[PDB]
Amino acid sequence: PGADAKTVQDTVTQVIEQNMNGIDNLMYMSSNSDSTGTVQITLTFESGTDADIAQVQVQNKLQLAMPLLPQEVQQQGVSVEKSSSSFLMVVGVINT
Amino acid sequence: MPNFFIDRPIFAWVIAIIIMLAGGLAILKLPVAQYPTIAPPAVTISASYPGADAKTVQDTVTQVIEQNMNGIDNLMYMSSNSDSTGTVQITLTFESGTDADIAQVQVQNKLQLAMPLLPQEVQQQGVSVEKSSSSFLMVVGVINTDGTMTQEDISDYVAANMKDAISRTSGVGDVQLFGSQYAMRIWMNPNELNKFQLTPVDVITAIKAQNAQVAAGQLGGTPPVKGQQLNASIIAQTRLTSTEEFGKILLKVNQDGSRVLLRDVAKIELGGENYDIIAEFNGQPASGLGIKLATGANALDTAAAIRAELAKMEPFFPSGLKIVYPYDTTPFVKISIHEVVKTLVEAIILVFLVMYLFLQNFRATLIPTIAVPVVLLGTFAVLAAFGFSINTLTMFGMVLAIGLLVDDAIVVVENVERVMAEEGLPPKEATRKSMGQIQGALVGIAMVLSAVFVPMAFFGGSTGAIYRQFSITIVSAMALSVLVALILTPALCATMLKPIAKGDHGEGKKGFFGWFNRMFEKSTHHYTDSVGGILRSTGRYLVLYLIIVVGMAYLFVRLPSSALPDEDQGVFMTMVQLPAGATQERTQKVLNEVTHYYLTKEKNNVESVFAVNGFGFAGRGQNTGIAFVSLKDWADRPGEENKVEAITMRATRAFSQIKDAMVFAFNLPAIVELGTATGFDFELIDQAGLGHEKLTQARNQLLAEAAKHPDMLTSVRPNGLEDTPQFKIDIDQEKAQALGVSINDINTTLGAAWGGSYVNDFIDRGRVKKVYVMSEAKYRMLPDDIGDWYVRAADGQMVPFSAFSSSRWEYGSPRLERYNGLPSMEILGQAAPGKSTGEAMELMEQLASKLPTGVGYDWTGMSYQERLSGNQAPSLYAISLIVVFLCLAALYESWSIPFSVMLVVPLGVIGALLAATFRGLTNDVYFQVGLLTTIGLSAKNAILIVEFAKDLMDKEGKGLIEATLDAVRMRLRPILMTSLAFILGVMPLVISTGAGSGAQNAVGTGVMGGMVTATVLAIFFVPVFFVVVRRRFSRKNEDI
Amino acid sequence: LGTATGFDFELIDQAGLGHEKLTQARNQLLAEAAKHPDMLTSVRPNGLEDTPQFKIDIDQEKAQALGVSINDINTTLGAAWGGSYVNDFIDRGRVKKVYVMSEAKYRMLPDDIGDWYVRAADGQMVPFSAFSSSRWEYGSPRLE
Amino acid sequence: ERLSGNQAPSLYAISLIVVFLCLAALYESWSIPFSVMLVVPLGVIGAL
Amino acid sequence: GSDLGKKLLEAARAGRDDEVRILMANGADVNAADVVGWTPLHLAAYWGHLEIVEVLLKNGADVNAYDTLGSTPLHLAAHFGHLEIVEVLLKNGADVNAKDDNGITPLHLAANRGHLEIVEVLLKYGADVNAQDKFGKTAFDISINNGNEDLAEILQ
Ligand SMILES: CCCCCCCCCCCCO[C@@H]1O[C@H](CO)[C@@H](O[C@H]2O[C@H](CO)[C@@H](O)[C@H](O)[C@H]2O)[C@H](O)[C@H]1O
Ligand SMILES: CCCCCCCCCC
Repeated sequence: PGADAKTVQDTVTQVIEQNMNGIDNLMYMSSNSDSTGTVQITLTFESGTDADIAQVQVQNKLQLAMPLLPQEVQQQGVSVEKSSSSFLMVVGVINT
Repeated sequence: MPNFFIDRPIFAWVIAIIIMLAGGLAILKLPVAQYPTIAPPAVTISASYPGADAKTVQDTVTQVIEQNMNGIDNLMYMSSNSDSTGTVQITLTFESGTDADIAQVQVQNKLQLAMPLLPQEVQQQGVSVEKSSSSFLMVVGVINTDGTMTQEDISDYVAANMKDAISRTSGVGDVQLFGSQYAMRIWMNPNELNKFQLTPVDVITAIKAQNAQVAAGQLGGTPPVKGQQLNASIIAQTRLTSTEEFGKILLKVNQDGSRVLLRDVAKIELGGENYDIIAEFNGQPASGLGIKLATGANALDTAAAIRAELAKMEPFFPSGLKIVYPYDTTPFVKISIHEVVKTLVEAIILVFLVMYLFLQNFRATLIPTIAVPVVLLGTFAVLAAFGFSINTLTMFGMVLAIGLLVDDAIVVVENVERVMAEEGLPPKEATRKSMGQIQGALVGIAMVLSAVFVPMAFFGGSTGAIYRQFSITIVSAMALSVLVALILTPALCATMLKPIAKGDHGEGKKGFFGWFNRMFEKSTHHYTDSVGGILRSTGRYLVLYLIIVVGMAYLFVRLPSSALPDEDQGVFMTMVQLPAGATQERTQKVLNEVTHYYLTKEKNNVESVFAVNGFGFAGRGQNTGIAFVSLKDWADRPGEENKVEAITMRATRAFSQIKDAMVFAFNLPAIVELGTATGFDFELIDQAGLGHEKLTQARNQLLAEAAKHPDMLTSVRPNGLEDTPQFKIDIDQEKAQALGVSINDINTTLGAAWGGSYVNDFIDRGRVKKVYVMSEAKYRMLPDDIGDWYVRAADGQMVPFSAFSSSRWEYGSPRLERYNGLPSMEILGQAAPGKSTGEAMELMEQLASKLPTGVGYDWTGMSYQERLSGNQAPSLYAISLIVVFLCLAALYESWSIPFSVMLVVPLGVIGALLAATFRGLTNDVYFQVGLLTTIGLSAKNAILIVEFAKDLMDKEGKGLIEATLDAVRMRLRPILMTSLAFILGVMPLVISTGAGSGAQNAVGTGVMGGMVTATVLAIFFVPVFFVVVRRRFSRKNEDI
Repeated sequence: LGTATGFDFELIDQAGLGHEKLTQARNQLLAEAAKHPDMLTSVRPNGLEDTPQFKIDIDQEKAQALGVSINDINTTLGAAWGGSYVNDFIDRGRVKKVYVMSEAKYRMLPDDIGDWYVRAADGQMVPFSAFSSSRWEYGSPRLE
Repeated sequence: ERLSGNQAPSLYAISLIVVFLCLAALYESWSIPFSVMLVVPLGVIGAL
Repeated sequence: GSDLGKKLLEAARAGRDDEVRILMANGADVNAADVVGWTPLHLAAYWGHLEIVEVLLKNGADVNAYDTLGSTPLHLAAHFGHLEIVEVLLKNGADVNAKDDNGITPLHLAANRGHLEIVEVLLKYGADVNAQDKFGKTAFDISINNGNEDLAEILQ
């Protein structure tokens, strides 16, 4: 929260990226670091890779970079998720 | 099945071609490696505490992590090292067949909930959890020929512009750097610090403040006010990028108004995170990467992939930067393969020659030339289905099976060529009758051979893992061979073979062939006459049979057993061990002597020496070193004098007049990921909180009793390091409080100055790296330098360390070991010449029980594996013997006749033992699988003899003696053909001296010896067995 | 899967050149791509262009001279303009976050920077204008 | 696309060889299978 | 830098009584010193090898040999509770009031670890009870700080 693209990249993104090794069936890795203080690192695995095994191997590597991240970033919580899945539906909620 | 495919020869071809295609396709896409997963899966937790001693690491990191290593499945044992370089390694070894992914994650999950209990300094360095059971594929070395870059300059480029791009290469797993990326070094000066009333605390505080990345929000940020025109990121302080910027850090403003910058109290340069390891390649500074192979990854692809990717960066490299390969296992795998393929091709062209000697036509000689290759290819498709790889074990598994695959071809083609010449039937009709006689036996043989080889796979541990590679390989190829023998070889026989005149045995021919046909016909008559005579007085030969069983049993006990034979792999190790307190500089002088020797006295044999200062196998620190000696290609190293074992002994002897430093050269073991394999591995454990000093006393007491038995035990030594002088400094809490000096300022000043401190990160050319503060070398060498360091009191005065501190010399461990979460000391050693490891282990146990109360012990490594794989060894032999009997019993429809076949086992064993004992080899796995393939082939010969004999007695109602002598006459030629082709097939393996010859010698010798005896003895004994067995075990049947 | 039509190219800095030099190289490639409308069509960057950023420099000397802690400065600037997650509270039985931040109207324009005071060691209140300078500078809103 | 390129021709070749061998076994002939495999382009021309 | 000197140091540390005797006869320097200034008599005292202490003193070893931080065999013997060795060293004229670089004496070290028997023997050989280390601490002060009343009584 409050951080610019370069602050996010040089305190969060690069630190997490440097620890993304010893992971099986990794094709490539890409990341965005933006002016809204948000970072997304995407690790894409080979077709037929066990998605459960892929997530846990990434999480395990992230988990040992957590102490190197700013306390402010840790407090917000660093989620590891399977992003390859698609939107079933979007529930919208309004007050008439 | 045979009759169906005899009428449809093209259908037969279609099946064979499909098998060949499936095989050739598997061969392309199968993973190729030196060995499969043999070593039990192992996960290593690695953490570092910069500046910390062995006991500080153990009592703040190791013990804390160890106490949380529970609720983990399939854990055999846990071991840990905590050393003077602030390093800890906890190794958790799991049972063979444990899912390595499941093992790693269960360890990581337990570590993850001990992380908050570890010192922040240890957490910041990062606590890695990795699969350590995997082996080094290759070591990439990196040097600068221009001599412009230091070790730290090279290490940075490799870390920041290579490590990651290499990890991305196809089939690459783990990667480990020989050094570190650049760290921003602040080399503090205590004179200058004291001059401005400053301490390391102020420096660290100033660095965190002025080297900071600040989040400052935005102009027109959310939620905004209405009418806002501009939205823009706010940029405040950003990480420093240069030594200049770090130099400008304003520590304080003096009263007079002058400035104290960081460069006024410190030297500022890019250096290493750590300086505890110095790496050299032929004397010049070097870094490098220890690359490991991934799960089911092609070693020959990964190797080529890296070499191609590194050549893609060659233009991107700075001037001088050259890639070298001091350690690579790819060249040995290519030869190991090429040599095995050569053996398979040589074996086929040998079957061609033997088939043309006996049958004397090119039409019959092509059937085994087609069938054998089809089965070899097909096996790979079966191996691919089971998830196996092309490796030394599966490769030699096919070489050992070639005798069984060649026999299935010969047996079929010979029996048709016999029937045609004896009866005068056309090829198509001759094959139907010929296949009718053997079809049922070939299926029975398959079930019997299965029962011989299959139980070998159900061995536990690493020995079982090795065995299972042969088991599945031999049974797969054998199963396909019988399928091809019931489909293709019948079809090929019916269509390709030309007819023979009734009673024509080629004795009407002229020249050499005419002589051989007349010679062998006479020999066959002499054989039947000799057997006929032997059968008239069986009693005598049963006593001769007992003498062979007794003789065998004697040779079996006398013959020593080994794990796997040593090989010249084009590399070996030289370990360096200077005495206690020895410095980096002293160790570098000894490594330079070792490097110079290899590039001088072994100039013709050695290509390069990769000297590593500060790492040994006993432990690490300034008094330890290692040298990877990379040899030139085997083609440029002719003679035993220029082999690894010869260079090893020459070097170890050359390092005798060495200037007080222990320097030994030694060859690698067959499987490096297993280690040594010879001798035992003992753990002495403190189990009553006795302490490290009392565990040493107990260790010394055991080693002294071990030296009293040189008859049984040999080289009983500790694996670890001895206690070294330590500089113990005591802080006086009273004097510290009296002077108003904070104990935190003291320990931070001492710690950061002498140990070094990781403050925060900075950005070097767009990459995040660490900032370290530490004393410049010359102010942290000797005890007198302690008084150069001042701390600031509450009142503002500067107090020296000498005011509130005392010091003395005291002994302590540079390497504290633990086993299963208790203080341990690992003791190595072996049984003396003649004695077995089992005997030696029994003595160590009795010696261990005399040690003080509270001291226990345990077995680890290969001793744990042996102690486990012991009770199951006899039962698997028993299971195999019972099932073989039941298979033979079903085939012949008799409880008695099976014994006539099973009695043939020792005939092959006596030869192998004599050949191995004569040539001075060992009872290794290659010898043991060699016996099973020899026993299997001798059993198959006995099955086909007894089948023919029993068939004649049942189908044509012939007498016992007539049927027996008819059988041995018909079955002599095919037995002598298989035996000869296979004996010649393994002759290159016996005389092999080149690369991979250690394994070839173990395979060939036992086989050649075993086949010779089995061939000669069986043709005389098998008929004796049938006659004796049939007479003793039968009602009022008939001898007429 | 996304689009599937066309290609997906990545231009990479592999010598620590920097973001500004990677843009130059990107612009150089896009200009050559526009010279071949025969072969290539709509060759464009996926990301955002560099935007004006408000760069504020703290004078460490003047801060130490006035007795203003650099921690008080960066916390005041950060918490006020960026916002800060302090700790949790209980809203109708559910744990949720507490944020401190400047009210909108005091963190919109550069002139609002001088509205913000930090307390020195001596107890006096020092404005941001005392120990800080600012200028316009370009930077990435989205670093890939 | 760059990856799934070298394997595209081989899978067509593997398919063609196995079809031939299947037809060869059925009719018990190395030649007659060609009389069937020649029918492939007749359907393709229409689709195109 | 004599080879036999380095062997004696290693031999006297491990407690090889017969190897010491052999190296003594072979003419090995009894007063050979470590990098830290420890002699065989320092190591024999520290690890508590009595026979070697007696053998080294019989072959004319310096009983008052001091390391680079001023500590003597008596300091080590008295500190780590080797009573029999403390008696032998003192019988062969060991400096009972020897000061290390910190001003610490055998009486301080013995009192530190509450070795009552050693303290009483040191006193019999005329150990200065009022002796102060660099911080002004006496054996009595050490005993009071540790809460050892038995030891405090003896030094009062
Ligand atoms: C007729 C009897 C049957 C005998 C056949 C037995 C086969 C047993 C050996 C099979 C090994 C072949 O396996 C194949 O080896 C070659 C090298 O030789 C490897 O190829 C590797 O080395 C070559 C060297 O020219 C490089 O060009 C290539 O980039 C690299 O990948 C393949 O990655 C592997 O798939
Ligand atoms: C039947 C009496 C003759 C026995 C001797 C037969 C020859 C045996 C040679 C091995």
